[PDB]
Amino acid sequence: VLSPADKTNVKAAWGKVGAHAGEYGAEALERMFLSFPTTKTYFPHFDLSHGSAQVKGHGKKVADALTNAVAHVDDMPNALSALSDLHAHKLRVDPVNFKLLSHCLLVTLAAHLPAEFTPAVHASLDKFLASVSTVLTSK
Amino acid sequence: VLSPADKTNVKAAWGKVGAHAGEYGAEALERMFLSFPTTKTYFPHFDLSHGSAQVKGHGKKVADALTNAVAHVDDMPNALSALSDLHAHKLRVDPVNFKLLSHCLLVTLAAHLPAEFTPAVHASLDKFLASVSTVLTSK
Amino acid sequence: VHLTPEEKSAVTALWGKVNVDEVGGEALGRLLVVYPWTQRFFESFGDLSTPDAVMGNPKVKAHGKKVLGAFSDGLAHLDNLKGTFATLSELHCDKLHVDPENFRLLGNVLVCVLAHHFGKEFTPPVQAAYQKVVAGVANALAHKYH
Amino acid sequence: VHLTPEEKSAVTALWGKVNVDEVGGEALGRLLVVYPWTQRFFESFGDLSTPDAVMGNPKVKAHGKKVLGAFSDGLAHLDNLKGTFATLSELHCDKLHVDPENFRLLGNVLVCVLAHHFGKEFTPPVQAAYQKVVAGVANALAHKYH
Ligand code: HEM
Ligand code: HEM
Ligand code: HEM
Ligand code: HEM
Repeated sequence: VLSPADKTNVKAAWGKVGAHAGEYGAEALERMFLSFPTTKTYFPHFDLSHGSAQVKGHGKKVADALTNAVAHVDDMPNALSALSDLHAHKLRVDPVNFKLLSHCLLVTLAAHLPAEFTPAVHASLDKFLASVSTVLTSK
Repeated sequence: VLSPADKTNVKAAWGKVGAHAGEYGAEALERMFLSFPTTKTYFPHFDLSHGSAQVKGHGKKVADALTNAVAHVDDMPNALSALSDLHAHKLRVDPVNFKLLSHCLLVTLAAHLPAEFTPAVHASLDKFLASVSTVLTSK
Repeated sequence: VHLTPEEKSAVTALWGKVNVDEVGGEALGRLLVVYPWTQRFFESFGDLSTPDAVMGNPKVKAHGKKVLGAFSDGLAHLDNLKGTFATLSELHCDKLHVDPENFRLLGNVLVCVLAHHFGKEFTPPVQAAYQKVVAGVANALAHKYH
Repeated sequence: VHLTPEEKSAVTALWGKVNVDEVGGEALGRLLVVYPWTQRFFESFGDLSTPDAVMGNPKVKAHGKKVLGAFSDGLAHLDNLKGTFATLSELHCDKLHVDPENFRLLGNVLVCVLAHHFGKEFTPPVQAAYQKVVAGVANALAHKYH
């Protein structure tokens, strides 16, 4: 479970990301595609080149889903239900891939929040993303 | 989440194990120790040789914990709370090790329930054990 | 992947009793049922909408045969799994983009199938030797990722 | 672990700017904080009861230095990681019994540390080259398990 300290650390980091969230989501996706090429096959109809409007667009979707999870942190299964259904059933996303994107999301925050990415906040974010990943692979 | 079909499949397999549960738990542990030697370091004060009273004794503990989880399948976090605390905090059991024991628990049921270990029941049991593992690594 | 002579003995003795026309399809089928995301790579096989559908699916059984064929090969070359599986690596890695974790999963599923079919005979030491084997194969099949 | 010349360039250029007395302890510390079970292997280090305690712990910093020392070595022998890490493998595998998954974790943590310290400079292509590297090392360190 996420402690109150975790919830506080995560809400904080989100605060500092501010309006760059969609942009950071896009960068996270690009990092994943380049570092872990197997993930690209889920996006055969995307142009995955740098600056791609489709990757930017999807990054915003992802960041919005994560913000919704933060905003309803105590009720994530319910909040992320439609996305759980989407990822497990229709898309059949391999569970391992959630660890990959999570790692790239952490890398992306690290590269943008010098002050905020302390060891404690790193820990809290990792736990947040693992909780999201758990929900997204529950169906 | 565990579907009603899963709950039905698991309660069934448990039924067939019957009173051999402790014995099967012991065998599962032995399979884990031999197949995955890294796991042995959590039991430095056990004699892990075949026929060991301590391994038999622990196998019963494990099987009893699993039976308690089955019996309170809809409320596993609560049921397994003290064990979650034990494994994560005191013992600091590496999360990977739960996948190893789960696999050995499945192997053990397979080797004992020819009729019951169908593909559907295999699926349901895997999900049950992953749910238990999730709880046990939540703290 | 060095098996002791006793580990080698355990593996080969059991393996000679394996029904090579069935065990492969049993293991693939179970994979697709237990870990449904793997069905992503087999959309062309037809009806995978149920357990019965998957197991009784002729394309599953057929394909499982070749998979088990591959395993039988590695059991013959435990000395050189890398070379044995090189080409299959390129295929699953460079062309299919199957995450290697799934190779470990299929190996574990195969182990459950052997336990199911052999019961008592699939002793804890026999299982331990087989885990050495399926780990060696998964790793070799994954080499075109490293 | 074949890096293209461009991947090689990306890695070495950044690595020359790394503070070898600090980055190692930063990565180990973070490991023990983020994945607390790893503290099982470092009970002798003293106070690990907090993040601040771990990071400011002299034994963490000290040990992290040798870890980063090991990484620097592999960056020198990407051609032969197996041989380079053989002895460390025996130690972590045969003597310590650390599950190899933890090698992958420490590698990813190191990657987060590099991103933290280098910001924009740690571009997605630079990260991709480093993921190739830390995977090659984790795999070599794990060879005494295969
Ligand atoms: C933190 C974890 C994740 C979050 C929050 C997330 C979020 C989302 C959201 C909000 C959508 C809906 C997009 C839309 O309706 O237009 C979506 C779709 C999708 N997701 Fe994810 N996702 C995650 C992990 C993954 C992973 C790991 C993969 C595969 C590597 C993946 C693959 C896809 C694909 C292929 C689509 C359909 C995109 C399209 O066709 O436009 N997701 N995801
Ligand atoms: C299905 C997963 C698991 C279940 C249901 C389970 C169950 C239990 C139970 C009920 C106890 C209490 C024993 C007692 O109070 O005497 C216990 C203790 C313990 N468990 Fe587990 N466990 C699981 C997984 C693991 C794994 C994967 C490991 C490490 C590989 C582990 C290591 C230990 C250790 C070292 C103890 C203390 C034993 C002693 O000192 O007597 N457990 N477990
Ligand atoms: C675990 C060990 C595995 C072995 C030994 C193995 C072996 C094989 C063999 C022998 C073939 C036939 C190649 C040919 O027709 O020339 C094949 C093809 C194929 N494999 Fe596997 N496989 C393994 C795991 C997996 C997994 C886990 C997946 C997906 C989850 C997968 C996906 C596929 C697909 C989609 C094909 C057919 C693609 C094509 O013919 O272009 N394999 N594999
Ligand atoms: C990920 C890559 C890793 C590298 C490159 C690495 C490298 C090293 C090095 C250079 C030493 C010093 C050996 C000596 O004093 O001669 C060492 C010792 C040690 N390592 Fe690691 N390590 C790694 C991961 C890990 C992990 C993940 C753990 C535990 C979670 C671990 C546990 C230990 C322990 C407990 C020692 C000291 C034991 C002793 O001196 O007897 N290592 N390692």
